[PDB]
Amino acid sequence: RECYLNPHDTQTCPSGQEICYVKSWCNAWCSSRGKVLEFGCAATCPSVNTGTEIKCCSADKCNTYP
Repeated sequence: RECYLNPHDTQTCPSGQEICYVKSWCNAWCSSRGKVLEFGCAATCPSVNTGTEIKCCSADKCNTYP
C-alpha cells in the first residue's frame, strides 16, 4: 500500500492496485479551517474531475514535486 497514513486521511493501496492518488480540495469557507484532503489507492495518476485537485503520488510524495 502507498500513503498509508500521511498527515491526511490516507487510504493505502495494498491490493492488486499499487498506485496512490492524492485528492485535495477546499470549501467556500475553509479559510484555514478543516481542509478535507486525503490520499488513497489508484491505478494511474488521474486528473482534476470536478473542482478537486488530484495529483500523482506513490509514497511520501503526495505533497511534493508540484
